[PDB]
Amino acid sequence: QQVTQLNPTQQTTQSAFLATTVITAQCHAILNTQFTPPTVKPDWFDDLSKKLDSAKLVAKQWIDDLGPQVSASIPSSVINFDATFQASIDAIHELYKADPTASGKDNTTVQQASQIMTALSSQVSGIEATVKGMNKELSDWGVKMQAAHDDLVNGATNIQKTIIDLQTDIESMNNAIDNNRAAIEKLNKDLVYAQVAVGVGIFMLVAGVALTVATAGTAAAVSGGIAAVGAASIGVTWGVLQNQIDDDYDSIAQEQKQKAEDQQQIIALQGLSNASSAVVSAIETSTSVLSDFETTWTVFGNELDDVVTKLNNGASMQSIIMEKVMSDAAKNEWDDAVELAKQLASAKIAIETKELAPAVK
Repeated sequence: QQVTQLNPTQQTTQSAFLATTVITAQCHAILNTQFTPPTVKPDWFDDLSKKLDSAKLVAKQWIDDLGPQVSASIPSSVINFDATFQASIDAIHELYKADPTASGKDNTTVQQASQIMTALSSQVSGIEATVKGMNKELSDWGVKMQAAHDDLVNGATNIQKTIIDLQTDIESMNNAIDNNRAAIEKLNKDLVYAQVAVGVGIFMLVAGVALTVATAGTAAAVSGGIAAVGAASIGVTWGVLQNQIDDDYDSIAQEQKQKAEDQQQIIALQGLSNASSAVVSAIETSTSVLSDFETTWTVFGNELDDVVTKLNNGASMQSIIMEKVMSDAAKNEWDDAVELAKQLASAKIAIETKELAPAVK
């Protein structure tokens, strides 16, 4: 008993699409990261806030501009190829039916089949180049995000050096943050690499997580951001997220209550870069699965080129009809991949946002 596994083309399409969806979710988590000055605003506050603003700026470039383009391009590459693929395979099968044993470069059936496959391979190479280009746009955006993340991390680290006597409290806080980062990363990565069709009902849960007693918008408050993508068929819930933050942060909540509120804020400052560390991780996953998706097209084009080479070397149409790219199994797999791509392209991704706080005990 296993839910029918995704075929290879379905798999790379869905994983690449979902990974880019995780980037979007983590960009929303950056937008839900916040902190409020203490009653007496320290001299470092404005410049650190500027670094958070810079990370938010880059996050919005993805949400508003690049993200919708990259995410749509993945299923569209499959969908928009279908018409010429169907017409080409149908034309080859008619050529074969009319003369199944036709062979030789001088044979008109061979010449027409070869031209059909050559044109199809050219189209595949164009799609391959589009996917490669989308990975480049992602990479260039990721360089900007990484720079904003690094400066926010460095800025918080520098402020944390300046308040002596809190270095043990800071290490405790950071250990809890690291544990929570890994748990949320796993929720998202398990979805990206799911081997079952995700279907229509994709959603993202985005939260600010209180890292101080002071709640969002009150003096000296800090909220880190987290986000998780889910789907109705496969699962993350608000209760899962709450239970995870309670497990990772419960002791830290008790430690923070022992400190003055301005100190609590300083102890929590690495939390400002939680969400951007999650984005950086999501970029790494997306780059890898987008390369896998590019490879799907490279392999496809090489299979088409191999049939052209065989025809050029005198193979009969009957010999070609037995090649994998010409098989009914391959055609049904392609049809299933088109159906899944249409589902992903039409999916309306719901977003739910909440401000959470770890439970004390």
